[PDB]
Amino acid sequence: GLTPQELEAYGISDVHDIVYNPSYDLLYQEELDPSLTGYERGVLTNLGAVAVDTGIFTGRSPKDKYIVRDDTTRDTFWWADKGKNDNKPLSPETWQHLKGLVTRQLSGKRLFVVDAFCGANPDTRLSVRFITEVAWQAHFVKNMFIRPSDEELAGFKPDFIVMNGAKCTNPQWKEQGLNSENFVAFNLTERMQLIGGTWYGNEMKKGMFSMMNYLLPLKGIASMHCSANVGEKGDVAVFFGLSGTGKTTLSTDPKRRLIGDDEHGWDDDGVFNFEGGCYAKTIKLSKEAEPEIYNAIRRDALLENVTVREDGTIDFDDGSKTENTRVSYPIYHIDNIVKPVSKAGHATKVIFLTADAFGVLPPVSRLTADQTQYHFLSGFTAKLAGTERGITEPTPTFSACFGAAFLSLHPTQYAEVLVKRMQAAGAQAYLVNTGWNGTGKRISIKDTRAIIDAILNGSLDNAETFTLPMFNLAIPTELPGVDTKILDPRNTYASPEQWQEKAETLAKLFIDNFDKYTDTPAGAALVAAGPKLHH
Ligand SMILES: Nc1ncnc2c1ncn2[C@@H]1O[C@H](COP(=O)(O)OP(=O)(O)OP(=O)(O)O)[C@@H](O)[C@H]1O
Ligand SMILES: [Mg+2]
Ligand SMILES: [Mn+2]
Repeated sequence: GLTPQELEAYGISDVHDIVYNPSYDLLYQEELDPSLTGYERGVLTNLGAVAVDTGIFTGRSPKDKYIVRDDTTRDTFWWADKGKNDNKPLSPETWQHLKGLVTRQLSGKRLFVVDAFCGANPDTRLSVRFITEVAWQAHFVKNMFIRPSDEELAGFKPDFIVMNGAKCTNPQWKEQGLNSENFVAFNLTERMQLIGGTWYGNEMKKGMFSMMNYLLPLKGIASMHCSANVGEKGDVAVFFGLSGTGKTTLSTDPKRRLIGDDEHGWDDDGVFNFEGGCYAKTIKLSKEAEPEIYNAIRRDALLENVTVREDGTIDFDDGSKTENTRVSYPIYHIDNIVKPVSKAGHATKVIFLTADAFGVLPPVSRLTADQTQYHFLSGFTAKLAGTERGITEPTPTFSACFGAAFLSLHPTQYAEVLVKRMQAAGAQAYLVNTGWNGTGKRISIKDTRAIIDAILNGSLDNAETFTLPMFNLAIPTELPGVDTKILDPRNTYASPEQWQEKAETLAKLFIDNFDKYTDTPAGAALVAAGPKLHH
C-alpha cells in the first residue's frame, strides 16, 4: 500500500516495519503477544473477544481539542472564542510543533497503516489513512470505519491523514497556551488530525465525524449524531441523542434492519451511515435485555476497559476502571443489517432521545414543527452526577443538535439542513425520555422498546393525546405494551405538586439556555415553542 518513502512525505522517518491493511487475524495475534507491556496489552475473554485498557483516558478529552485557524477555516468554523463549544483556535506555527512531536514519535517504529472510508457514498466520503504504533488502535479503526474492497484499496488516494501519537506528549503546552500536555488537533489546510497523549480510540472516530460535520452541511447534506434503521416496508427512522441516551441500544432492534448506530448523513437520496461498525456501551450489559449487542461480542470485537476475571469471564457490572466501558465490532456482527451498503431512503420518523434525570419529561411526546427545532437546538439531557456520594444532583447538559462536541459549523446550519430534509420527506418528530421519572429509576428498556414500536408502526400518530403543562407536549393517552400510568410523568410522584416543582426548575434551565438563539428573527420566534415560565 505504501513505502517508507511515502511515509517520509508525511514527515515520518526510518520506518523499518510497515503493516499495511492488517488483517483481523494479525490484529488478534498482535494484541495477545505475551511480550507486550502496559496499555498495548490485550487479554482474551471467554466470549472470544480481546479486551484492552485504554490507559489514563477512558473517554474523549474535549479540553484538548484544537482546530487550526487559517484562511480556510476562519470564516466558516464555529469557533470557541467567537455559544459554548470545544473548537479552540490553533496557530499554523503551533500546529507544526505538534506535527513534529507526533511524526518523531512514529519514526523508527513498527507502524500499522489502515486505509478506510468515512461515509457510505463515494461522492461524499472521505478516504482516510490512519497511522498508529498500537495494534488495538488499528483494530479500533478497522472496526469503526468502512473497510475498502480490494479494488478500492488498489486505487486508494487519502484525502485525510490521522496520525496517532498517543505515546508522545507536548512539553511546550504552557508557553503555547494549551490546556495540557495532550492534544487532539485538526488542520483543514493540510487535511490531517494529530493525537498526542491520549490513547483513546474514539478521538479518531469522533474526530472524523467532526470533519464530516464540517464538509457535508456546506454541500447541503445533513450530518447527524444519530442511529438509524429501516423496517420491512422501507420506512426509515433516525434516533438522535446525547451519549448514553439509547441510540445504539434502541436502534439494534429485532424488528428492523440496522443502518448504523451513531453517525449518518442525509442527502438527496436518503440516510447513509458514515461508519463500518458499532460502539456499544457495556456497563451492566444484560444478554436478556440486549441480546444482539451481547452476541456481537466475539472474535474481532474489541472490548475497552472492562473487568476480566482470572478465569477469562467478563464482569460487565464493574465500572471500577470507568462507567464508560465499551465494545466495538464490525457492523456485520449484527444479524439484521442493511447490506452491502449501509444506507436507505429518506427518514419519515425522527426520534430525539433524552435521559431526563430531573424526572420531568414524559416517556414519549409527538412534537410540533416548531418544537422540533426548539428541542434540536436545545439538545438536552441530564445525569445523576452525585450517585457516588449518595445524592441526586441532577446535572443538565444542553448540547446543541444533540452533539455539540462534534459540530464544526454553527448549530443553526445543522438545524436548517435537517428541517429541509424532514420537510421534503414529510417526517414527524418525537421526544422520548429514556431516563427517569418520579420513581427515581430509569424507564425499563422493555417499556422503551414498546414506545419505539408504537412510534414506528403509526400507533402513536393514531392516538388521542393530552397536553403536559409547562412544556406543552402532546402525550398519547394510551399505548400498546406500556403501562398507561407512566405516560403522564406526574403520575409517578405522590402528587402533581412534586412534579411541578421539578418542571419549573427544568423550564428555567431551558429558557436560559435558549436565550442565545434569540438574536435572529427565526430564533426569537421559536421561544413560543419552548417551555413557558413567567414567575
Ligand atoms: N430505557 C432505556 N433505553 C435505552 N437505554 C437504556 C435504558 N435504560 C438503561 N439504558 C442503558 O443506557 C445506555 C444507553 O447507551 P447507548 O450505548 O445506547 O447510548 P448512545 O446514545 O448510543 O451513546 P453514544 O453516542 O455515546 O454511543 C446503555 O447502558 C443501556 O443499557
Ligand atoms: Mg452509541
Ligand atoms: Mn456518539
